[PDB]
Amino acid sequence: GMFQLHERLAADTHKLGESRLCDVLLMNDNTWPWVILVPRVSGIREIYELPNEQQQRLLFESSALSEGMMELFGGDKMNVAALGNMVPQLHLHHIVRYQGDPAWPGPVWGKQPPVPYTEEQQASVKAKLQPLLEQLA
Amino acid sequence: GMFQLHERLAADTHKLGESRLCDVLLMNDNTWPWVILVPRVSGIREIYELPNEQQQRLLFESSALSEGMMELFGGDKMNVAALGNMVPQLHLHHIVRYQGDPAWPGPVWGKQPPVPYTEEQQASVKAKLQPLLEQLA
Ligand SMILES: [Ca+2]
Ligand SMILES: [Ca+2]
Ligand SMILES: [Ca+2]
Repeated sequence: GMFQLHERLAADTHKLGESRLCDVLLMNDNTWPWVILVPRVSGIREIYELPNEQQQRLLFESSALSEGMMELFGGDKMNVAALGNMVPQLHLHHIVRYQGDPAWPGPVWGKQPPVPYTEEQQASVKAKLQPLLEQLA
Repeated sequence: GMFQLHERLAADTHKLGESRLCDVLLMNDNTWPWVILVPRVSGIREIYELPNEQQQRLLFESSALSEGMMELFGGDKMNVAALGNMVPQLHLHHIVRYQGDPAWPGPVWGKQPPVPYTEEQQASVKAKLQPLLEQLA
């Protein structure tokens, strides 16, 4: 069917760009570098519900994004997850972690309130990510 | 090099068996149905560090495991993640969620100390998972 980004994902993110398969979204919490891939395929709840070739494309994009974010943000560890307990539209979290970050070594989700990006922080991180995003096209 | 299961993973789990690529581990917490895939390749921290063909095999196994667990445990939603902030050996979590389960709708990690399976509970869940384990060969 006709893919439409879920309203909660739209509300919680800024759009960074588009890969071949996915919308590339910045989670609007500047506490951690946090990018979401949303495959533009209607009605998908789980990775396994994608056709095999689209699973493999998502993997290619996710692995390329993760490795690139690690270098770009000088991270200590990646966290990658598909959760979706309250948003049924499949989306894949990519979060750069640091031994010095506020949640370490636990998970980030629900640790503390989000801090929205300022205009200049949003533009800076979008710009920083464009080379990597172009790799995903 | 010579793969060796990380001591913390060994301590926290019961080994169900092996897939083509991985150790298939039961997380030793009966609070949620939770199985961990550990690729049997030394020195890997992140999915993207595997050779592409092992990344694709891990994906296949993860998707087969997840879809199978959903039907076997009558789940509402899967949660799949590679975190590894404490344990550097790549391992991929697969947790069956139900509406209203413990910690719902948040993620499970760090929300309760584990409750070990008793001998009899371990035998039950092992028997329940055996067909699906075999599908990962
Ligand atoms: Ca938005
Ligand atoms: Ca292919
Ligand atoms: Ca063990």
